[PDB]
Amino acid sequence: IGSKYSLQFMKSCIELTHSVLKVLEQYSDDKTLVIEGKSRRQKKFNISEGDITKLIEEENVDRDEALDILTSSLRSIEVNFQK
Amino acid sequence: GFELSKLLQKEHQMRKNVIKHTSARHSRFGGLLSIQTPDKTRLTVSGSQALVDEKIALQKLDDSKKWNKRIIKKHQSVAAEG
Amino acid sequence: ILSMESGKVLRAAIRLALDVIKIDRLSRTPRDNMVLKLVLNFFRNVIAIEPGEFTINTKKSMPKKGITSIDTLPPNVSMDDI
Amino acid sequence: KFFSKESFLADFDDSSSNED
Amino acid sequence: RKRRPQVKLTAEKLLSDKGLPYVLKNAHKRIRISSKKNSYDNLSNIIQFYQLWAHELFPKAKFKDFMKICQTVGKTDPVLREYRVSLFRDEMGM
DNA sequence: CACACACTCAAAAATTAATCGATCGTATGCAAAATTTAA
DNA sequence: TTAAATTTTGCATACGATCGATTAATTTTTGAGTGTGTTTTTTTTTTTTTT
Repeated sequence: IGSKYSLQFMKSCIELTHSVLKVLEQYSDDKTLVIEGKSRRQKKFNISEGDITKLIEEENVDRDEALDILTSSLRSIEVNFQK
Repeated sequence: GFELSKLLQKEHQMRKNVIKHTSARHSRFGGLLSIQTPDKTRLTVSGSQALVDEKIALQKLDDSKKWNKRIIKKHQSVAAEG
Repeated sequence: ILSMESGKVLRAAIRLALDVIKIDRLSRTPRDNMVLKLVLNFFRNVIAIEPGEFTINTKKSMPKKGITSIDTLPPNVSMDDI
Repeated sequence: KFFSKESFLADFDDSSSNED
Repeated sequence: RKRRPQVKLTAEKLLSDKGLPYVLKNAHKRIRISSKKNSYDNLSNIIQFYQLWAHELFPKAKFKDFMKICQTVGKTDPVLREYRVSLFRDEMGM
């Protein structure tokens, strides 16, 4: 949508896209591209409190925020830089 | 003065490239050139520098037209806001 | 403001601010902090004043003379003072 | 690099006195 | 009083003998890209044949304006689109 | 006296941005079943 | 040796992404219509005043 607007908007499009590709080409081989994504259809999971308690033993967490971590792990995705 | 001397050198190079296109003779010194495509036709241009090189003559033939396309403008609506 | 004996009103405004500042933090009424906001707002008015924009009426067609100037300056005021 | 307010009052009064 | 329509780049204009069939007939003969020439001469030789073709086809518009109206007509006219797919289909058939 | 020179202007239509519509790419639910493990 | 649990894979399907077809504003042009400026001064001769 940049081409309709003024020259300064388009120059900022240049500098922003150059910065985006420069900061994302650093992770082409390192592969560390875990990203919180928006899930669309059902992502509901029947929780297991044994799994919850062993995660409590693992990362030293209360189970309410461990339920928060368990929910937030389900929306985590990975992006491809070629994509 | 260092940056000024570099700016005058840049202006001198651009002025030299401009006066490459400028005719050596005066304005009333009339020179007419008929160019042909390999499809046989006659197109007339008026100039002295355009006599020798094809590109200046074709730039004249592009610039001799008086019809300009519409270029729509956003009208700079940012100034409407405070 | 900027030209009257190199802006002594700026020193007057900061003196009105340090009238507030000399009082302790617990003894300062909110009116004194509003006076501080008044001084900071005065400095933002001094900085923020810029030359205006040239607005034209586009209902009528633009004549052959066109826009001759977009200068929006007072007589004694130049671009260096602003 | 903290700037003190009492230093600004002292500099204000001193530059009122002689202005250098 | 309707006296005249002002002419624009149309579907019948591209499908004439003087048009895109002229391009298919003579573009490979006229265009020469050589590594010995510098890039300015190569690019100007690319522009020159298309500029003469534009000044034979639609002389009312300037050449950048001619490329803009070709972009508009290529986005708009469906006869030009089926001609453009017909060229590709005819060359992949052989 | 009419003949160019310049000023002004309702309508026409190219241009262009906006608004659905068709088609394709994709993620997810479902049916079957090949494999592994137990008695 | 044979039956049940399980996870994988193929397939159908619905939903979003994206280009395309259409269409309504718009604003520049579009010459069409109309108001108006125009020949053009020119030495030549007389008479007077000072030189």
